Amino acid sequence: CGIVGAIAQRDVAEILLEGLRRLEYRGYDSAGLAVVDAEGHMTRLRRLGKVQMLAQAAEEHPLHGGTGIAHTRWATHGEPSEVNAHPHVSEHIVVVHNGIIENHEPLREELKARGYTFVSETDTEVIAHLVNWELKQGGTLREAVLRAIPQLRGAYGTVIMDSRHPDTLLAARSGSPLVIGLGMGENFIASDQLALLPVTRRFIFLEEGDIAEITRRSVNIFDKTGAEVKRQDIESNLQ
Amino acid sequence: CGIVGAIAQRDVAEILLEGLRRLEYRGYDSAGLAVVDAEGHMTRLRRLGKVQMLAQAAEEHPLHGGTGIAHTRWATHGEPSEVNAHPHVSEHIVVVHNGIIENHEPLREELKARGYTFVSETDTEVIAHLVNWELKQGGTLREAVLRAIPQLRGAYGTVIMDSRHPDTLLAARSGSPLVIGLGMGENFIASDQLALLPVTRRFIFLEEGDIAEITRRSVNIFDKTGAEVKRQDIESNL
Ligand SMILES: N[C@@H](CCC(=O)NO)C(=O)O
Ligand SMILES: N[C@@H](CCC(=O)NO)C(=O)O
Ligand code: NA
Ligand code: NA
Repeated sequence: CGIVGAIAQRDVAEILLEGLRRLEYRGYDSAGLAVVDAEGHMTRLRRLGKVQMLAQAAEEHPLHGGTGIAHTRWATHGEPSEVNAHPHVSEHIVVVHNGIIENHEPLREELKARGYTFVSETDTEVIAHLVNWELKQGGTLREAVLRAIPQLRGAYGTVIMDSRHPDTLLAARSGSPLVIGLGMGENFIASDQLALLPVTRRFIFLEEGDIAEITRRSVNIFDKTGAEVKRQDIESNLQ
Repeated sequence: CGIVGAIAQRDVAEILLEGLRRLEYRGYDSAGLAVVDAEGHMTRLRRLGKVQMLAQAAEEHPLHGGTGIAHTRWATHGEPSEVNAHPHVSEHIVVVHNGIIENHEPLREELKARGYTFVSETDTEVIAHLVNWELKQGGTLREAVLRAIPQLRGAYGTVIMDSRHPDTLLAARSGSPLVIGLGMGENFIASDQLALLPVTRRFIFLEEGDIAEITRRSVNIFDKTGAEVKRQDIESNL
């Protein structure tokens, strides 16, 4: 339901939690976040329940790290439970996802043959394992995600990270909104500009089919053929 | 002329440089910045000339540190020169200043008599040595500033840091504008909100006579008798 992600020099957990607070009004059954520090140490915290519960859990875990993604979930596939909450993982691959992967069944079956254990009942978990799978075939996270995305069917928005290389976030808009917020030496992404207003007012709205590679210093957006596309940033007048 | 300051977890040099760029339209002859990392290592860079010259020098010096102050100067006391540019230092005390300290002469002699060496011809440098002096007498940087400000006469604003304790900036508004920018786990200060728009839109204007102690997580504002005052934060997108 709500996605927020950030890639910064400063710790981003508090920014992710504030963004999720801003996305609650939409409604949801659970929420989670994962942050990775510069050494690739990932901390993931999820809760069945409200962001406030997640925030209270985070208070006893000071999550350090400048790369992170967070999500509030309105369950479609798999009952609300902590196991099914996002972020989902596949070793170092961590994903948050809005929407539905229509063809999750056949995909889940392939990945099971490839030796992947599904721990959740979500369609989402297929994204994580599949990117893990593609990445094993060689190349950067961007290249792996360019191969993964066309295999996915449905109306979805996803942000992916590799905890081993916390310097890049990949995001793909494919039926669900995502917008990039531009910072000074940091960048953010959310499913709604409203989440990011406390830290930036300058946005790039991704378009349908866009895949964005986001680092602290650059945003590069591509279509599914790997062609670079140019998207304009705009200043938001909202408060 | 322009002051920008920041206290953050992330490196702030680029934010300071961009704030100075946003203050150039006012005019100036020199500019400088100082940043301190968590271990109290201070890097100070100043240039006679344009902010671009400073930004170019900074690119060969990548300045690390989450606490910093920066300034564009329009010379009033002491000709434009790198020596007279701010920030000025007195060992670990680092200062930027807008305005004029009208009683700088009596204070300079007083601090010379007290053993300080003035390297610059500015009135500004007296602030740095005066705070350093008061701090020697004991107490926190806020307490020292509280004692120092009443000794100064003039229309001025200043932001002060102690590289030994990079977790706090002190600012005093005494006839020249200063505004605090509120961030998330970081805070900023500038002589003009225009400087800070890239990083925040929420501001607290300091009022005349206010002394603010700013950390990454809190802003505490006091008057000269040391009473805590409450100032309202405003959202302001220009
Ligand atoms: N299908 C995924 C995501 C549902 C969601 O939150 N959409 O906004 C799930 O059930 O977890
Ligand atoms: N009097 C100080 C600061 C002058 C000023 O405000 N310039 O804009 C000096 O001469 O350095
Ligand atoms: Na789609
Ligand atoms: Na004054």
